[PDB]
Amino acid sequence: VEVSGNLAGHSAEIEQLTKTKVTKMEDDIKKLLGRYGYAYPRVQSMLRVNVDAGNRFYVRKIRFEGNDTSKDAVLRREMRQMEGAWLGSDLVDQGKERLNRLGFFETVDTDTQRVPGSPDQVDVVYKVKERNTGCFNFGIGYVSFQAGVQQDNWLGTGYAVGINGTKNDYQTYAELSVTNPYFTVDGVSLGGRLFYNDFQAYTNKSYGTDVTLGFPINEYNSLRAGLGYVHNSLSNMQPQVAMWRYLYSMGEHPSTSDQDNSFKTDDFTFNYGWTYNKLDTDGSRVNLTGKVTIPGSDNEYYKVTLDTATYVPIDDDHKWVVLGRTRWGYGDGLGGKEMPFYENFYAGGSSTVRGFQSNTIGPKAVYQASNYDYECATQDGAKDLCKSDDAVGGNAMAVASLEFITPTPFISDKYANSVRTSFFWDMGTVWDTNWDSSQYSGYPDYSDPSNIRMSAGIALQWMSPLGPLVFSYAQPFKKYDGDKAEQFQFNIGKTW
Amino acid sequence: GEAGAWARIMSGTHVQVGVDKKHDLFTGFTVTHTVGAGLYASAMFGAYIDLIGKYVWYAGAEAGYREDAWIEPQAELVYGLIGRTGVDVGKSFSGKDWKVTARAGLGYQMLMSVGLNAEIRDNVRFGLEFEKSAFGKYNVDNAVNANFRYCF
Amino acid sequence: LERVVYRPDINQGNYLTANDVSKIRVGMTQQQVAYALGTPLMSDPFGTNTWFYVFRQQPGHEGVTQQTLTLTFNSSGVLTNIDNKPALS
Amino acid sequence: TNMALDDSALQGFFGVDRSDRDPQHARAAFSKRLVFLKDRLAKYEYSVAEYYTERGAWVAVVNRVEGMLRDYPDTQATRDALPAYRQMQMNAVAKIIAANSS
Amino acid sequence: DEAYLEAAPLAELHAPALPVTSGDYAIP
Repeated sequence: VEVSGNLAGHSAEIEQLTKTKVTKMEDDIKKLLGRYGYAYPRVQSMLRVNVDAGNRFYVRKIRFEGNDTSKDAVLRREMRQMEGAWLGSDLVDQGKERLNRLGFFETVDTDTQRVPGSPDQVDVVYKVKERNTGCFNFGIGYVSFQAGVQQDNWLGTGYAVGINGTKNDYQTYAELSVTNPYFTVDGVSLGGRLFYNDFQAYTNKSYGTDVTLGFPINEYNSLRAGLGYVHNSLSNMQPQVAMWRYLYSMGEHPSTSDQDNSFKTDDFTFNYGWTYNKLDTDGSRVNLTGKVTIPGSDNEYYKVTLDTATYVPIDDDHKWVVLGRTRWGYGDGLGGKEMPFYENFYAGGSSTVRGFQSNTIGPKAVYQASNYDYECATQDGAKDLCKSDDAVGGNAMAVASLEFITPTPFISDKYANSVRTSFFWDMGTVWDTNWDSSQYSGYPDYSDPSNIRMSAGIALQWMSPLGPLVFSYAQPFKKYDGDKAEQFQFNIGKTW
Repeated sequence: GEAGAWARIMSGTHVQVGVDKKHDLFTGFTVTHTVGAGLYASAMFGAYIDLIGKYVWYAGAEAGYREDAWIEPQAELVYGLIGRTGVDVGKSFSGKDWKVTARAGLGYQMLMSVGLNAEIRDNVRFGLEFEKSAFGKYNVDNAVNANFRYCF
Repeated sequence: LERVVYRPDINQGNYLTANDVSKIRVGMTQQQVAYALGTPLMSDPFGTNTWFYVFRQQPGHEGVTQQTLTLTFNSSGVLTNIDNKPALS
Repeated sequence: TNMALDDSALQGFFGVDRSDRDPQHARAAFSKRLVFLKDRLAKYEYSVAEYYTERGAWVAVVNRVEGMLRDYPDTQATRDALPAYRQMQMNAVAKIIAANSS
Repeated sequence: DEAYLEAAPLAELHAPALPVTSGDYAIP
């Protein structure tokens, strides 16, 4: 191709990119040159291409229209085109996209304006419309009450604030979480929360605080970590083998079947994590988190977690894509200690293996008052060796799934842009550490991870304004220890 | 929208899921696990008829007949034979910044019920339900339920 | 801490290149210079007939490089003198 | 005068300024009624200057400051707008700073 | 409502023993 005209010092790149295709090439040339100050180059072609690069252009002022609510400083946070600098169109489109990413608006638009005082001067104009920053949810019923307030952008000032106050008889709790995404001018975020909780019959009282600092390391990934602690006093809980092992290893030796007992700690920890952000049925997200105790803590323990998902197209026409998900993690105590009961986790339900009941996966309870039920675990009912069906959670777990998404406008839909139907297969396992299979031999070994529960079936993926309706059906394939199944599961997020 | 779906939890527990569509004509159906099911539809006849029938163990159906205020006598057929026979009342209010529906009714198995459904032209929304009853097949002493929503 | 935190690129001032600055001569008029170089971004707040140009770049997570140009004009808009600071001190 | 666009129930109740919100409506409002607008607008320009001062785009700030000095000689911002750019060697400036000190 | 009542004086800065000025937004 012959290249001529008022060529820029970057004409090497014109030849490199060039050597409806001609129109596209011309637009790609204009796109290139728009990064070097040429706001309005013009290219004609016959192949011969005649490029009139034009002059270099500068932006005199950047102003916003339509924001009568939030601080001016907020919108300027995501610009890459600087005032008193040469124009680069990508620096403006990236700004628009970052604003669209944050979502602090009802509408966004952009334009480019000419300065009447000089043909080589331009302005950049952004226009926005805004919607609600968040809501206040209040409700009482015959007698319990819950209310809270949340905003993503407090009074348009840049802060995220959430207040949760729940009052009941069996349990009362509260949480306050406040974060400043811009503690410093470079976008370093800092925030934290205070909380209180409890439980009435076992009984528990707890409260604490956690403050986390985090910052970006590149365009889309970020790192966070911080410090906090929780006070947790647990009492009036039925003593059991999971609890007997946990407490006894610490020196705590409550009487057998003596439910009127207590143990409380002030546990101080360090929390951390990091996130991968591949955004888009494509893209991926990786959240790697964990926490450890500090020497000032009453208990000593560690926990590690992982939660990831990745879209992997299968067909080259994008008519078949598999979305994989993995959940994984475990923790235990330090120095001879075990993981505290209230720091232990459950697995199971429509979020884990869709064929099994909620919070069903893993080891079961093994073992004071009586009004006659569960007599073997009590002191007034019966004194015997109990083998219950009630899950106690575990110390380590892994979960995985594959979701197979195809278009279906030729089976049951016309648009396939609201609620999608997909096929999935999943698996997951939970097991204990420090399980003694020799004292309890007529019982499953609860440290064996190979007892993997798995299922497959069909799930819905809702995006519709109708709300977060979660419906799925799956059948389990494997059972090991009285596994309690539930093939059809659903709930609603009650939001959006 | 012209069509949609919902689910509800009913207890003093039954779980309902259902779907409906707006066509005055409005129709829909439910399936309720205790598994039962039922159908309903309502339309203008400013009088209306709202026909609801289901087997969920409850078995039966209700019907009635109803211009800014109304009186709507209702009765139901109960199989195997006590149900709600009575007359509902209510009134609609509106203004440039709001709409309110006031509902109430009286009947017997003594049955009394009230409620309020109100919306503001801004982010604020209100609602209230209450039922009271005596001397029939069930007795409600207190069923106060009230809430509201606000967004910034 | 600050020295390892990610930062977007900073671009300030006008573009400069030897191809244009080496072409500026005493006796050249403001209209000719403005054509050759482009519209000035800075001027004297008190109306002194002089132009200033600044080319400043600081890549993200890096240091800053800046060059300046000073143009002294007479009362007719004809350049009388010129200076340049190729780098910061 | 459409001053309704410079307030709200929430912004009013908590006693906070609206000067760093879109000022174009106040300009339309411009048409001693102008003293308030003079300062409400100058505060906007000042706040923008501060944003870029912290961010470091001080050349654009200097041009904005000259705009403020030229167009609003009698506002408080004229002192507030005086300063990031001083890291560069400038033929300073000092005469006006001293002459109008108070 | 009363904020405008501050009525701060619109005194101009004097020149030192001359900045660029304009006539826009004039007070009549």
